[PDB]
Amino acid sequence: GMSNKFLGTWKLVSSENFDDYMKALGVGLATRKLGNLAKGTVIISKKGDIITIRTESTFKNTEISFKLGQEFEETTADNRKTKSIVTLQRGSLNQVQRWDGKETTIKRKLVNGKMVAECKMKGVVCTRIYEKV
Repeated sequence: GMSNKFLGTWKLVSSENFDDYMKALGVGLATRKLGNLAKGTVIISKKGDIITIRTESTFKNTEISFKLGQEFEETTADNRKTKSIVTLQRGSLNQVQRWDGKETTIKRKLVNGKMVAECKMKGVVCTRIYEKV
């Protein structure tokens, strides 16, 4: 199952190439501007076999709840209506979102106490690093 080490509140401490990632996703000018300032907190929790990932910012709060390997509908912060699945692969918590024949992945791994989120769309790679607080 998902390591309990993922559970808790995570503070963004580092972000590379998030703007290009949003642009590759088709995010508009205004949401990019707000997104690059947002510096969100991510809260991962579980109730039974339902995992919840909540992202909080002064701009926008969103959350998803899911069971591993079971596809679910998601309306993303940037208003994509996606089909999403979260899987577990070698201890990495891996999310895929599909919409309009496109796909993006968000991979979350633990690295010396930090949570590292690698987000890929086409050939664009965003890395966001979080510390547990």
